[PDB]
Parts: sequence; C-alpha cells; structure tokens
Amino acid sequence: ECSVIGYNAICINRGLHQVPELPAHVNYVDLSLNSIAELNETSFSRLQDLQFLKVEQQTPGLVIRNNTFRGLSSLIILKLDYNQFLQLETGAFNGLANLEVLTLTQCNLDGAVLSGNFFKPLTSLEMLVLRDNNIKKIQPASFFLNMRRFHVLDLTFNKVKSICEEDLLNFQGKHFTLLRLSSITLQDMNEYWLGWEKCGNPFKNTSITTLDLSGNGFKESMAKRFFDAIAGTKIQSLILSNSYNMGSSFGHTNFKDPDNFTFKGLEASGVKTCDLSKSKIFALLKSVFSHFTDLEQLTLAQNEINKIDDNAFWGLTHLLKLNLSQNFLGSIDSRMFENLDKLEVLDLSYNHIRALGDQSFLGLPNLKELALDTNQLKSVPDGIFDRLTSLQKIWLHTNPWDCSCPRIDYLSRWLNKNSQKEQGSAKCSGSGKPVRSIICPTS
Amino acid sequence: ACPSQCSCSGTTVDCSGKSLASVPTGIPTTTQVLGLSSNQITKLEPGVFDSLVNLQILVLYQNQLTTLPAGVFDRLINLKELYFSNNQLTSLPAGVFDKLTQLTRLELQTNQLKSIPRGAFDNLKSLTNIYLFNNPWDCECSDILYLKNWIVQHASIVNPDGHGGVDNVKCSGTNTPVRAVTEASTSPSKCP
Ligand SMILES: *[C@@H]1O[C@H](CO)[C@@H](O[C@@H]2O[C@H](CO)[C@@H](O)[C@H](O)[C@H]2NC(C)=O)[C@H](O)[C@H]1NC(C)=O
Ligand SMILES: *[C@@H]1O[C@H](CO)[C@@H](O[C@@H]2O[C@H](CO)[C@@H](O)[C@H](O)[C@H]2NC(C)=O)[C@H](O)[C@H]1NC(C)=O
Ligand SMILES: *[C@@H]1O[C@H](CO)[C@@H](O)[C@H](O)[C@H]1NC(C)=O
Ligand SMILES: *[C@@H]1O[C@H](CO)[C@@H](O)[C@H](O)[C@H]1NC(C)=O
Repeated sequence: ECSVIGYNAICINRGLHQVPELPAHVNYVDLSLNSIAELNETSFSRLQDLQFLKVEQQTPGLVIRNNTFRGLSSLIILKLDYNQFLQLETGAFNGLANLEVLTLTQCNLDGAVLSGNFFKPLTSLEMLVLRDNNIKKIQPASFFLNMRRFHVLDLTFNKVKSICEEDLLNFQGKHFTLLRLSSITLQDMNEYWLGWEKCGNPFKNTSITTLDLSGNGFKESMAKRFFDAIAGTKIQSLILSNSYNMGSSFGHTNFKDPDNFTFKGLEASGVKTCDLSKSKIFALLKSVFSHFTDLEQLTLAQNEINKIDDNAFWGLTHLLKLNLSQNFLGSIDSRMFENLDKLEVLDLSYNHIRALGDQSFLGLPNLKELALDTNQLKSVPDGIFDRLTSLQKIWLHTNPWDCSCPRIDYLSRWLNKNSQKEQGSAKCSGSGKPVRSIICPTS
Repeated sequence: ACPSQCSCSGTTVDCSGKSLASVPTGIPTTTQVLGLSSNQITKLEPGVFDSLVNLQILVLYQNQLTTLPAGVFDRLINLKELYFSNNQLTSLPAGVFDKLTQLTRLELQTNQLKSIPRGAFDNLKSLTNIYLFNNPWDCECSDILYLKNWIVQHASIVNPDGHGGVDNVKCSGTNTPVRAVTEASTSPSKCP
C-alpha cells in the first residue's frame, strides 16, 4: 500500500500497525500518521540501507524498544516528532553511531532524555530538536563531552526553570552554531532569586554563533543579572526579540528601559548582530549599547520608542545597520544619530514622523540606504540630503507631501536629480503626481 | 543544492516542521518528493511549483491554507500523491486538478470545504484514494450535487481503508450522508 518511487517509500496515512514490506534498497521512508504502537528490532530488519526515516505522529503512545535501529549504520536523519506520550527504552537508539539529526518535538519528554543514556549511542549527533516537551532542566549527561560535532540544540517552548553552570557542565568546550532557547520562560531566574551567585556562568567555556533567547520576558533587572552571569561568552548573534517585559513601554511606571549597565556583561562577547525587536522599549538611554563595540547590525523594530537621548549610540563604532522601523519617534533631530560614523543602512519607516530637524543626517557620511517611507512628512528642510554623499537608495513614498511652490522646490529637484536612488515613488498629496516631476516656477 | 531550512535525500526534499511561512526557494527541478507539512504556510504564490516538473509527491498537510491559486498544479503533470489534510481550505479554484491525469491519492479531509466545483475530479482518471471526510459540506446548497453524483459513482475509492467509506462524507449539521441528498431538498438560493 506504500507508494514507492525510486529509493523513496511514502507510507503516510496508510492505517499501518507495523512496518510494511518494502524493497530492501530504499533509503528514504516516511511512515508518518499511522497506528504503529511499537517499534522493535524486527521492525527495520529488511531496511538496512535507510538514510532518512520519519515515523512522526503515530497514534498516542508509540513505544520504541531497545535495538529498534541496530543495524541502520547508514541512518543520518531520524524524525519522530508529535508522538504524544512517546515511550523510549534507554537503548532505543543503539546502533545509530552515524546519525546526525534527531527530532523529538512535542513528545511529552522530560529532562531525563538528556541526562539518561538515551543519546549515548549517538556519537555523530549534530542537531537535536526537542521543542515543546516537558523539559524543566537542561542537564546533559557526560557522554556529551565526547560528541565532537554536536552544534545545534533547539529547546523552544520547554518550561525551563533556570539554566546554571552545573546544569550545562557537559556542554563546556562546545561551539554551538545555534543554541535556541526561545520561549522557555526561566520562571525561577527572576530579580529576587537567591540562586543567582550559585548559578555562575551557564555558558562557561562555551561559544555560540546564534544565541536565541527570544520570548522570555527579559525585564531589565533580569537581563542585567543574566548577562552579568554569562559575561565573556563569545556570541556572534544575539536574539532577544519579543522580550515583552523589556522597556518601560508607552507611558508607564512599573518597568524600566535598559541603561548603560543592562548589557555590560556582553562587553567581551564579540557580538556582531543584535535583535531586540518586538519588545517595549520607550527611550534609548545614553550608552545603553556602549558595550557592543563589535556590533554591525542592530534592530529595534516594533518597540514603543518615543525618545532617543543624547549619546544613546555612544560606543557603536562598527555599526553598519540600524533598524528603527515601526516605532513612535515622531520627529528626528541631529543629536539623535550621533556616534554612528560607519552607518550604511538606516530604517526610519513607520514612525509617525512629521518633522526632520535641519542637520538630522549630518554625522552619517557612509549612509547608503535611508528609509523614511510611511510616515507623516509634508515637507523636509532645504539641503537635508546634500551631505549624504554615499547614498544609493532612499525611500520617501507613502508620505503626505505638500507640493506647493516654492516649499517643494528643494525636494522635487533633489528627487529628480537622484531619481535612480528613489525606491518607490513619493507622491504629492491631492494631485498624486510624483514629487520628482514638480518644477516650481521660481525657487 | 538543498534549500537552507530543508533536508534532502536523493530526489526528496523535506521542509517539514520548520515553522515556514512560505515555500522555500531554490528547490531543485529534479525534485520528485517535496514535503512541506507541519508549517505555518498560509498562502501559495501563483506558479510557485511551475519549475518542479518532476514532482510526483506534494505534501502540504497541517498548514494554514485557506484556498489555492488557480492553475497552481498545472505544470505538475506527473503528480501521483497530493496531501492537504488539516488546513483551512474554504474553497477550491475551478480546474485545479484537471491536469493531474496520473494522480492516485488526493487527501482533502479535515478542512472547511462547503462544496466541490463542478467537474473538479473529472480528469482524475488514475484516482485510487480520495479522502473527503471531516468537512462541513453544505447539503442545503445546490452546488453539492456534483460531489453527490461523483462520490456515488466512485464510492469504492472514497475514504477507503476504514475511513468510513462513501458514507463518511457527511452533511453539515444533520450529519446525513451526502450521497443520500435529493435535488429537491437543495436550492441555489441557499448557496453562500
Ligand atoms: C535496554 O537497554 C538498556 C541499556 O543498554 C538496558 O539497561 C542496562 O542493563 C545493563 C544490564 O544488562 C545494566 O548493567 C545497565 O546499568 C543498564 N543501563 C541503564 C541505563 O539502566 C536495559 O535493561 C534494556 N532493556 C531491555 C528491556 O532490554
Ligand atoms: C526592519 O525590520 C522590519 C520588521 O522586522 C522589517 O520589516 C519587513 O519588511 C518587509 C519589506 O521591507 C516586509 O515585506 C515585511 O512584512 C516586514 N516585516 C514585518 C514584521 O513588518 C524591515 O524589512 C527591516 N528593515 C531593513 C532595512 O532590514
Ligand atoms: C515486534 O513488533 C511486531 C509488531 O508490533 C510484533 O508483531 C512482534 O511480535 C514484535 N517482536 C518482538 C520481539 O518484540
Ligand atoms: C575552553 O577552555 C580551553 C582551555 O582554557 C580553551 O583552549 C578552549 O578554546 C575553550 N573552549 C571554548 C569553546 O571556549
């Protein structure tokens, strides 16, 4: 009843209660959405050439007995997701010394799946996906010290109580390309927690390319203690989007915006990109980013930013890209973008902007891309763009441009001379003609 | 090469369970099996599959599809199996399956289909398995007459392998078999 196409066997939703007879040469088999209640050593006896196997989403309670995969020395990818109440014997993965990818998302598994010997046979494991289980503590057993190519771990949507040095002892020495700790709550790691000093550095002797800590609240007082704790950890990309407790929010008193101490622990981390989007930052305070001395890209999109204080960007000597889209800046002035000499891309779209100050973009000689679209600009000051000598692209559309003369004289002429740079089309309010086409009778 | 979010083996490309909001680009034209199940795909771009002329299996179950773009499958003349279960399909475009002469398995159960457009299955000469259960079929509407006439003529291939059979294609609210509705009981005015 399976559909066999070359080396592929598709057995999706066939009402199967056991592994069916298949040609012995197939290397990809999909057994998802069937009613297999148990896998044992006889299950894949006639399929030793397997490289890619999916047995997702059986009816609840799939049991995988010892040595089910013994003999599958060619198996590289094993996906077993959405098996509700998945039952694993401790030798379930015997023989999978060459496996590289294992996915066990939404299987009601707990922390013993990492601390027990389940993954002990998996010496070649590189990527482990454990999303949306019941893992309350991350405590890898000692055999992880010898898993030399293990570099991707996804624990998103597990309610992890806390992460501490002694928990992650057996990840020390590792370099993760991706450590995804998104929406894991960390409820115990609050500002009052007595465990902070004992917690030490969970990422001691550990480097990370992308650290995803999004969706975890990260109230300022918490972020500060957390980054103090992991100080010195080499992180190239830090993801902290949807930090719903981060920032003081729109007109409020409870929570605080980050300040010059909040991220001090990341001082020596070598962070290149930082994502703080979809949080609730209201004001950018002075030197709040001054410890990101290697940072090249920073997004603050979709916050509640109304204010940028003097020297908010102090110390950002390498920043090339700044995304401030979908905030509430309302008006731009010269002081606001000081200390950004190397900036090449600036996104100010969707900010309810009605005014640009005279020297707004003065200190940005290397700016290549400037987005000002979807605001409320009726006009700009004369000469506002003349010092942007590196400029390649500009967005000015979806603004209610006032095309009366001689008010529109500078902008219409500038947009015409620089027509190859304009992305989209700025339009006169009322008439709807391109601003670039207006020629004022005088100047 | 294999798309970033995807895993490849032979002529198989599996992009399942990757929180995808759209179909990945750069899918090799040699692809015979494409898996996009268990993602957050909400819409398909018109002609997104035109490149994959060698596709025989397209798996799209457990996404957030509400409808399909017209002629989206017309290049896929070698398509054998098509999986659409657990989406939110409210309607199918006229003649989306017309080119699928070799299609043996069509899986449409657990969606939000009220009806099937006239002649939608007429070109499916190779059809062995079709699943249509768990849909709110509007039996008061007169457009259901095609589905009625078709499933009563091909009842052996409807919901087989203990999926209820032709009787598991049920009416919305009354839970009556669709094959048992009369033309007199239906009306063009009760069509939304
Ligand atoms: C499944 O395999 C596990 C591990 O291979 C077995 O547990 C081991 O049994 C030996 C005795 O033969 C003990 O010395 C080890 O300490 C056990 N390991 C653990 C982690 O408990 C287990 O008995 C096997 N179960 C079945 C039903 O065969
Ligand atoms: C700055 O961030 C915003 C939001 O993260 C980016 O917005 C996306 O922009 C593209 C086209 O510009 C849209 O198709 C997407 O829908 C937007 N996403 C959202 C969530 O609104 C924006 O592109 C970023 N700007 C730069 C220059 O990278
Ligand atoms: C293995 O599983 C199959 C199907 O579930 C069963 O028929 C067989 O008896 C099992 N064998 C052992 C040794 O458990
Ligand atoms: C861990 O420490 C050792 C010894 O100090 C060092 O050689 C190694 O590079 C470190 N590894 C990481 C990933 O930081």
